[PDB]
Amino acid sequence: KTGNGTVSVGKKGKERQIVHVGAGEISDTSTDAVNGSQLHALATVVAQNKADIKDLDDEVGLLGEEINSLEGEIFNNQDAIAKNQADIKTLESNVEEGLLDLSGRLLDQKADIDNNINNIYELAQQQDQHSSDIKTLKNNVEEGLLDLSGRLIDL
Amino acid sequence: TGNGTVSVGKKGKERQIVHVGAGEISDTSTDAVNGSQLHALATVVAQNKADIKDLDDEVGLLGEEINSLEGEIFNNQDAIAKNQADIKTLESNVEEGLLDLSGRLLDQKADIDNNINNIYELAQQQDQHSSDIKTLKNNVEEGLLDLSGRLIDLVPR
Amino acid sequence: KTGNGTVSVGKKGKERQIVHVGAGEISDTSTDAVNGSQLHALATVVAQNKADIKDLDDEVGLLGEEINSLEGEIFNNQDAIAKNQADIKTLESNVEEGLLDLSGRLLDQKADIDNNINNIYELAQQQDQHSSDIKTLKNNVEEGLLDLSGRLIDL
Ligand SMILES: [Cl-]
Ligand SMILES: [Cl-]
Ligand SMILES: [Cl-]
Ligand SMILES: [Cl-]
Ligand SMILES: [Zn+2]
Ligand SMILES: [Zn+2]
Repeated sequence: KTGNGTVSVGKKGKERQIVHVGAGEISDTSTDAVNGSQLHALATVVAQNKADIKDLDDEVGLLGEEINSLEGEIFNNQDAIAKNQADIKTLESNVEEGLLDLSGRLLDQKADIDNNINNIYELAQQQDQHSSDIKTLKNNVEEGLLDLSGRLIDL
Repeated sequence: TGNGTVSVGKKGKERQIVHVGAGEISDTSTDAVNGSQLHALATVVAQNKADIKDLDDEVGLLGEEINSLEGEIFNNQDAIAKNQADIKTLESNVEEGLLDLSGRLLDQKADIDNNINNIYELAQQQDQHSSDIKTLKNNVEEGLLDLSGRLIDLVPR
Repeated sequence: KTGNGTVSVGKKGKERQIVHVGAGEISDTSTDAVNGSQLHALATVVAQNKADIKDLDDEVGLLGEEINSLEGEIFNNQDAIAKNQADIKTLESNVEEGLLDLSGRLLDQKADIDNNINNIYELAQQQDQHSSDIKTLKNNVEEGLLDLSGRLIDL
């Protein structure tokens, strides 16, 4: 067997195929030759591993895009929340201011209701002193007129 | 075995080529290769296959995590919309409750100010009645006194 | 060499390389020997698949971290949303309590104003009667005085 470290089936630039080769053992100790059908079988797996890596890559890109979409929506939630927070605060201000000035107009109106009840009391006093001054006057015109009348009939 | 090919057998009676030393594995190698070299590669391809299947599972779990998040985000959207709507409902209840009270409070404003025009009309009509009583009692005293003074009739000196 | 199931190019421990082997047919029926550049081409693809699987594992690991950080924004939004739910119900009750209290004040002012109307009316009726009593008393003492002197010039 030619060449003493090597068995040659041609020369550089004039290579030969080796044909009618039985398939060899495929193991970590095999020193059998390998034929093309054995490389083909392996290449079929590799192709399938490659097609599968491509499908996973497409999947992983879309997952990443969905995560970014979800992030966009979390941030719209945040804005909406801040806006509700702000509208609560302005609605807080508008409640007490409005009730504050409803309460100021209640106190002004009680002040003049209290003044009106005072005047009604005072008017009611001097209205009863009048009902007496008018009946003591009425009695003393009667007494007086008929005392004078009495000194007329004395004649 | 011409000068295109070399044959170790025939169809149906192929032969294994045995005691083959490992050949150079490079992009110009014209060496035969042996079965432990193909074995070495096939082990890597097995490992890659196994690793793709682990990776697939992780991708599957990630997808389930993402849909969990989506579900919570949707719950946040709902509650936010319920808050948004309670706030408008409260804002419209507060406008109608203040305006109804400010309306009853200004119908009182007006009816009280009419009571003050009436207390002023009573107070100075009552102040004429006081001076009418005085000038009435004065003219009574003055009119009886001058009748009594018409005793001049009966005057035994 | 030939041992009828095998062709030998060496022996155990003194195996030889076959050289100047032209590329065999790669196909599922092929009985061509394969050479080193044919296995090298395939291993190149296996290396790329291995590189791709690692990159993808790294990408999938960053998305897992991304997802985790978003979880934390979601639970913060839930805190904020809950705070807002409380503040709104707290504000609802303050608004109800505040406008109920102001309503009480307005009814007790309405009470003392229609009493003021009842009393201002009563005063006016008692006051227009005084206008009655003062004018009749006037022309009743006018009538009394002028008949006493009507009779006292009868002398
Ligand atoms: Cl959210
Ligand atoms: Cl692979
Ligand atoms: Cl909210
Ligand atoms: Cl009043
Ligand atoms: Zn990508
Ligand atoms: Zn064998």
